Amino acid sequence: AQCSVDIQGNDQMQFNTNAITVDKSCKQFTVNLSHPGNLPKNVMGHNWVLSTAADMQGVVTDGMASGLDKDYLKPDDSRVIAQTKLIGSGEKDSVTFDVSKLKEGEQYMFFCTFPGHSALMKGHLTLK
Amino acid sequence: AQCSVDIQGNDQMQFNTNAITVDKSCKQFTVNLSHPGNLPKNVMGHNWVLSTAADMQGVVTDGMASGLDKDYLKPDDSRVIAQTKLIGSGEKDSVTFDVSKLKEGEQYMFFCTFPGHSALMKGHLTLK
Ligand SMILES: [Cu+2]
Ligand SMILES: [Cu+2]
Repeated sequence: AQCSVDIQGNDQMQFNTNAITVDKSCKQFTVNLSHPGNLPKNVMGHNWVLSTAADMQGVVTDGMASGLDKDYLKPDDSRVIAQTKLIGSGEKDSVTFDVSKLKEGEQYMFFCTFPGHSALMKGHLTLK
Repeated sequence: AQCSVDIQGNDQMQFNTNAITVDKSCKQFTVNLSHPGNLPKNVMGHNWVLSTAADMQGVVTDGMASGLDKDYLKPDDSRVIAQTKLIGSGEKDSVTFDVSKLKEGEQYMFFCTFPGHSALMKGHLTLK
């Protein structure tokens, strides 16, 4: 099986995919995020964050108010299933999470929580 | 004479200036906003909005809740000294306001109210 995905967030404020399917046969799933652009974190930072679709907007909004030093995420936010750190040009980061934290039937979203980025940098995740 | 400024908002969520000076010998001041770049206003819209620094955060927050169809600005907002409409790539808008609206002993800020954008898209405007 394939229990991981490789994703890029670039200088044009885009992810290079908008759809991830997590095989039910996986015990854990891994996201490897990279930044092939030239701009630094404080002006084009990207992270990869996972939540219910219903929870995305709250997570995005409290993330902005938490600020850059908190990688634009509410500390210990109950809504966040999994997250990478915030990265800039030429950096990379991975995160692994337990597939047990998901629920067949629920709708999940992945997104970047850098202010304004989720209007473009978002997509759907679902178990297969 | 010079009582105007040309401002851009681009696809990287930046204004091309973060400080605007008004000459006190102007009766009126005009801002010409443009959007170079190719993303449309529903994912990268920009406006130019002016308030006291103390009121910016309330204008921005009420703006997000007003939504896209109201240019992310609360209708009849007494806190707003001047505003453009929300524009996308290839579009333009201008706004003119009375310099008499800028008072003694107040500090003013300009910003975009599209969700998240004011984190980078903000600046100071001063009368001298
Ligand atoms: Cu981002
Ligand atoms: Cu904007």
